[PDB]
Amino acid sequence: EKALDFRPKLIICGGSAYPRDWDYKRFREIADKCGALLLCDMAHTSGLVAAQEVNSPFEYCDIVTTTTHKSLRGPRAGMIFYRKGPKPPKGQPENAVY
Amino acid sequence: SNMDPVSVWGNTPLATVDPEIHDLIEKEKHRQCRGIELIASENFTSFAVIEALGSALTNKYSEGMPGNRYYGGNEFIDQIENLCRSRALQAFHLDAQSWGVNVQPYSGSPANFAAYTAVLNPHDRIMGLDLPSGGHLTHGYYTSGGKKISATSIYFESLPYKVNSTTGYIDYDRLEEKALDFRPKLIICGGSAYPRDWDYKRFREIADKCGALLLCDMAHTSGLVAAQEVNSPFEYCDIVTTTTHKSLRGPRAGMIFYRKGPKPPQPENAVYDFEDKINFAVFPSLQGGPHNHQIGALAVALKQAASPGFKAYAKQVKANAVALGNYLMGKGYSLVTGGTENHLVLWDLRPLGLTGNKVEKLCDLCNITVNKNAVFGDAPGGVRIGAPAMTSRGLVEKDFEQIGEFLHRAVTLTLEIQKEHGKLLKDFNKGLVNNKAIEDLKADVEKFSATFDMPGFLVSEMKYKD
Amino acid sequence: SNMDPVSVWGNTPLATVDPEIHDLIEKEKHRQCRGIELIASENFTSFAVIEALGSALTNKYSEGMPGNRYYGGNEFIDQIENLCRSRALQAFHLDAQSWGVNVQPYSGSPANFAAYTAVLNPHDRIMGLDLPSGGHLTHGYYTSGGKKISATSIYFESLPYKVNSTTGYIDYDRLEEKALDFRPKLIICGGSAYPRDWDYKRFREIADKCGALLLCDMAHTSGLVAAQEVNSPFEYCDIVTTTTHKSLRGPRAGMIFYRKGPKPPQPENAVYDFEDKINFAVFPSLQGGPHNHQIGALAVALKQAASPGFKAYAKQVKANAVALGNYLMGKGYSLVTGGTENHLVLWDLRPLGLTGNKVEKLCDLCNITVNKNAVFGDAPGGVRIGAPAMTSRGLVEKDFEQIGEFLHRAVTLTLEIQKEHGKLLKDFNKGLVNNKAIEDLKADVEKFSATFDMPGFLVSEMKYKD
Amino acid sequence: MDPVSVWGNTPLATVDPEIHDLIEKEKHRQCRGIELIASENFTSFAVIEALGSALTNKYSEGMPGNRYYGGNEFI
Ligand SMILES: Cc1ncc(COP(=O)(O)O)c(CNCC(=O)O)c1O
Ligand SMILES: Cc1ncc(COP(=O)(O)O)c(CNCC(=O)O)c1O
Repeated sequence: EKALDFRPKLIICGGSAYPRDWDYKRFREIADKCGALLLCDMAHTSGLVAAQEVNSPFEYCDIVTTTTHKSLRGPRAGMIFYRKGPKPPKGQPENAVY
Repeated sequence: SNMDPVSVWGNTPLATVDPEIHDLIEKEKHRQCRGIELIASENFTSFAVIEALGSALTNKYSEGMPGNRYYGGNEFIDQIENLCRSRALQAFHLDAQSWGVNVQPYSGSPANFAAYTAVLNPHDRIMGLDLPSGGHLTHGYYTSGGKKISATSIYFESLPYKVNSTTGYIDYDRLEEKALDFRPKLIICGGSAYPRDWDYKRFREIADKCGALLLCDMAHTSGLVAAQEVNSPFEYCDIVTTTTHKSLRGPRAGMIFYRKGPKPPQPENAVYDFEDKINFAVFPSLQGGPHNHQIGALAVALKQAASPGFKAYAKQVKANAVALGNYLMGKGYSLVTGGTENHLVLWDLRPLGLTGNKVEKLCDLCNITVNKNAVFGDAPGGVRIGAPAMTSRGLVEKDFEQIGEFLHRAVTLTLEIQKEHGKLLKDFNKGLVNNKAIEDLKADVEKFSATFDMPGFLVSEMKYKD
Repeated sequence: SNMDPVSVWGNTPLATVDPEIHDLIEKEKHRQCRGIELIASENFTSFAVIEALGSALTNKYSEGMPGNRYYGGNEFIDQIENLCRSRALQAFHLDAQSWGVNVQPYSGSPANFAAYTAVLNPHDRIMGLDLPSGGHLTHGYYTSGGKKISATSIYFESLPYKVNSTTGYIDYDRLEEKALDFRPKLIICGGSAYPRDWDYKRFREIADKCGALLLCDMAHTSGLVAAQEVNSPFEYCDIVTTTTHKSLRGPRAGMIFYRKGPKPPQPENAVYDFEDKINFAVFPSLQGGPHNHQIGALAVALKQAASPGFKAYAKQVKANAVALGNYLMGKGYSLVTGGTENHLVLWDLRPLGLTGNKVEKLCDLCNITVNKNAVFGDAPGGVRIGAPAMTSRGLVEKDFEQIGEFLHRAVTLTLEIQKEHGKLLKDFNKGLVNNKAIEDLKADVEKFSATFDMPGFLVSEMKYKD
Repeated sequence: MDPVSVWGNTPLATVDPEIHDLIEKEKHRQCRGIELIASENFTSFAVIEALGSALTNKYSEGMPGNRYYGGNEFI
């Protein structure tokens, strides 16, 4: 409801103190309905994501950002993952690419 | 090789200088007294207003405020503007120690945008009534696709609030919740197709809780406000904007009212700082020279609005809208909120399976002018209908019931044409060509309208009398 | 308890409805024909324009474009607007396949701001002529202290360009250098106190080199442009805005011209995309309903401007400005650029040790209306003087030399009063009370002005004939 | 759901033309004939207005002051 009212260009999912997994499919559904990009900040659960122990944001998000020093157990740094190549089928022109 | 003499180019009447524009105006004068004018933002103003509007006042440049002008020749312009300002305050029963007014806005949309410029920075947050809920373009409008339509939404960050989906009244609780989330610097109240009064007290409570300025755009009901026939926004709002041509029955112009003096209990004995910001926003920020013929005509309209006849006019407008609304409901038509507390009715046509487009088109052909209008959760689904213009021609309740019957016939015809030719506009249009029933209704409308008086010009002197 | 009858409130003349505003207008009509009106942005328009301005056209709401309106009743409004648009194109000798025009702007400042809204995003960069170099507020203005005054500088990022400090002409080379540094999306040309013609060809070269749109605001000289008496901005500019009340001699209104069709050699057969953006910026982005009485009056003014008499008027305006300028220089007065190529002269008073404030004040008291005006490297140091208004009353070169002599007497008096009472305004004012010489000059001015004809009303019918 | 006014505030003549017609015919029978039934009378319009009124919407079991539930201030 707030997304359809506010019309964000970008919806962020992921958090710092949320003890449950995320329904990225529903986030994708909401983002598609309102016309937004969808970004996951998986900083906290990046290690669990890499180990395939929580839902993967990559299946539904356009961009995935993370730190490297929390559950990923690396140095202090950041990474930005982004989709490349042809866009999946969507009022979208054929041959559309990321 | 020589200039035309002043008498040839400058003193000759319009009928001779420009027969083609003179003819077109006479045709428009005839259209105005031979149809039923139900556009809720229209009115028929007085001859005295039109005489001041069309006067030498158009020749004078006078940038600035009276007493603080950028150049001279303003001895009389200053008195006319000072008179307009003082009559504005009197017509709305305002103490000059508590309220000031700027009467230079060219129209209502410039008035609103100058108010925003005065008290907001670019990209500051604003909320106003959503357009499908009865709000106005200048209160903010962007599409589902994110296209920013209103300049309000281009230069500020707007978020609409809506009516309650069950009742059609403002949803005050959802507005409070949204204002606390969004944190607007400015909340706008008033609208263009809302048929109920406003709880300005509750708007002030929401604005105080979230830290917002509160502005009312009373353009549509300004005449009812001046006559004290609806709630007064001045009791609770920091700023009040308005047009002057709708229910106020004046020229096309705008005004900005603003509070002065002590603020309610912030530092002690803190005072409002609107006056200088608002005057400066109008000039030199946004406008150039005032349109002094509009200001003089507006001063006339504000004198007329302060009269006992105008108080009776405003009562009659309300009574006419109610009488028309009740007539339509009696025929099984659906009104938004099931009635009206002001000058308009909002007629939801979706229960009939009709669009606003078809009903507006069909009785435009019968000389009945309404406007298709969005309705909640909408190809507009309704039509908006106003009483101010026909009330100004002298009509009363039973005349507005006859207007109800003409509308009942028109929508009956619309249903028949849609049933026989189809719902696509291309197909629906087939039923509009050489339709005896349309011609019949148009003839009935024109005979009805011709019986009434007409302000602003003499029907006895007009070129097209047939 | 009853409404006033339509004849009482709605058909009674202004003289009876509002004697106080009627009296003030008659006094302003008298001031207009008993003084010397040298405000360069003023004119005296025709009775035919005033009759259309003051007409039933004020009653019609018509949001949208003709043929694409939001509601009905617009059969005749559409023809009047379509006629206005076509006459606008004809008066400026424009091919309709290459140029379109929007005639709804309320005034020149709304016209400019709508043009910016059409083609720029918020905070896009703009350059226009600096105010002390003769530019206009709407072209951008912020103070030394950084305060953003113009709405152009509030909502966009403006940077001024200046005249050459030696010659007073536009410094085209420094503008090119600045445009390449600042990289504006929009460069504005035209101004309000620049006394020379514009090299639009060079502006197009600078705009092409830096990638900018090019817009001319021809408000002041529009009438000279239509008469082909100055360079045409249309040869080189993407967009042309204007007011219609200054040298064009029309109502107070604005217009936006824009290119259509193929662009000059970018993709092949690429075309201009201004029309839809400009129409949409005017409505629904910024304005509400058009002021249809202004549009009809403007259509009249555009017919009059297309006449051989108007071409002769525009020549005479130029000849009158030159004759006045030459008279003043002969008395040892300093003009900016040492002359004029258009309708105004800019008189630099600093060599005399005088301010614009004193000279404007003193001959306002003698019924001579000028405006103090900033001059390069400035308490404005000069006065601006225009020929359009008095030329419209029929004056020719030797009448403008008499006007020169009245100004020579006024500035002589100003010097004497400043010498005898002092330079501080408080002290200078002491010499303005019961000054026989001022009274004498005022009497001479009034006898001079009373001999000339007056457009727009009949001096034979006015209330104050003495 | 219909809009309230469409079903709830429209007149009998259009909601139910057959019943409206039958009542109109019975009103006509009542004043074109000689009604000599000793147990019949013609009551007043004032009585009929109170009879067809919002009072029909109120349940008020029990007695004034001694009711089974609330809302009976005016009943
Ligand atoms: C060049 C120019 N452009 C636009 C405007 C604005 O016109 P409006 O007042 O209609 O908004 C002016 C007014 N200039 C007034 C003067 O120079 O005296 C102007 O000089
Ligand atoms: C509430 C409101 N505010 C401002 C305006 C703008 O007025 P101008 O056209 O003078 O700019 C309108 C116009 N509303 C037109 C209508 O509802 O039909 C309005 O309805």
